[PDB]
Amino acid sequence: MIKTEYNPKHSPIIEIEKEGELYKITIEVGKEVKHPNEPSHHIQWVDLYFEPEGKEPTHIARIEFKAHGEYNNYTEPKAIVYAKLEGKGKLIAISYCTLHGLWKTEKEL
Amino acid sequence: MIKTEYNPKHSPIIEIEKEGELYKITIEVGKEVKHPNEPSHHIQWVDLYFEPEGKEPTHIARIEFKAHGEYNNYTEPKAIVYAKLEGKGKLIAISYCTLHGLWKTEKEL
Amino acid sequence: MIKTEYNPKHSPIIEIEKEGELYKITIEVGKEVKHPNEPSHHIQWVDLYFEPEGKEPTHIARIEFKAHGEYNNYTEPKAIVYAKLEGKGKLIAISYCTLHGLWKTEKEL
Amino acid sequence: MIKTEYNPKHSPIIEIEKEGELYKITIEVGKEVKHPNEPSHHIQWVDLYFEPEGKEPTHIARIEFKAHGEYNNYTEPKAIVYAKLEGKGKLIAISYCTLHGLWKTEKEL
Ligand SMILES: [Fe+3]
Ligand SMILES: [Fe+3]
Ligand SMILES: [Fe+3]
Ligand SMILES: [Fe+3]
Repeated sequence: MIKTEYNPKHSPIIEIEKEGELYKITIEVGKEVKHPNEPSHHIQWVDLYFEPEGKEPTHIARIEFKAHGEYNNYTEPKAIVYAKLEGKGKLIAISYCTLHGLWKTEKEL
Repeated sequence: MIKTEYNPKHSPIIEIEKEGELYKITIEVGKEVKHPNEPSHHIQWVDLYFEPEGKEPTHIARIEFKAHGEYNNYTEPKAIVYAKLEGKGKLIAISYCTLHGLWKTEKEL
Repeated sequence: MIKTEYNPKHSPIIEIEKEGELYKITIEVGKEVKHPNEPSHHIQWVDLYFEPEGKEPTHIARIEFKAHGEYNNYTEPKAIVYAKLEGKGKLIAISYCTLHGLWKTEKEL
Repeated sequence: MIKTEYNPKHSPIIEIEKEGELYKITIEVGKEVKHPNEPSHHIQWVDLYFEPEGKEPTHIARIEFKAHGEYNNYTEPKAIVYAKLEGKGKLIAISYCTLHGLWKTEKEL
């Protein structure tokens, strides 16, 4: 169901920067190879989870990329969110393409 | 229903930076006075629209801030999204607080 | 921004049924005249609020209708949700069409 | 990450009814044993996918249960959605509890 193998067009790449108490978490799908952004083929959303070591995954953010050509407006599948996270663990990003399903990426915090 | 009056704790502040073809759009609620982030009182989400002059508002992004204390994890009400926007108009941010309703901010593009 | 006038194709019609402690709340967009459900033109979501008399609007449900032709699958803009609501007030439904903007309907509880 | 084992409190139970061209799809979490609905412990959302045999999973609906005590209002983790689905396959429901992670249920169409 969820594809874990890396894919330049579909894999949601996670970058982590610690700014004081906040984690600055960048998620981008198609960073190096641009994914199409068309009404019938686009990256629709990304979910961000934090799974602290020894605990359940906690939903951190849900980002919907809503524009795909309406009046020539396009939302690129890239977002920056901010969270206070306690302890060590791994971030989990899940993204959805309207034709090619779901893709997952994990990155150690 | 929607409050348009400015409020330091609840108004979603919009910042715009043009990066190539993309508008880099930062939205933060409680920028100068931090809003509480508690299970029973928090900023839950922000909707971002672009209304080109003379046209209908186009939904650009929907961001849900999902963590509000679960395992001491907190999602800050701040997000950066990226969009291709055609023509002139105004951006519209709508944010929701679980106790004080909905708040709107407009910014000319 | 939000259109309040009734429209057979876009207005989210609210029906309310009381079942014990629960309100069974049906929302349908395009009840009498079906709205197109196409990649470039469809009803994307509906938000349901409850505004008790003299209080702030409380967000009750958010429903995203996600399929609009992918592999000939279509999500109809109709949903039934269930809530316990305290006191008297009105339900408020807001729906979004990817071409014709936002539409609002109110119904007294 | 996703829990597939049956659990009376957390598993999103799927029911399917064919009404003309439409599948009437009911999803309820905590059907036989009620799950807590509290600010710090509640069922937040359910995602519904359709995976036609030999194809990728198509996102059908996303339902957020938004009220968990705000002004004594509670959204129950139960929703009914409607979709036109082509061919045979299986429905996939994924639900999220703010403390006990993600839970999955599949049902043959
Ligand atoms: Fe794709
Ligand atoms: Fe507030
Ligand atoms: Fe329309
Ligand atoms: Fe639980």
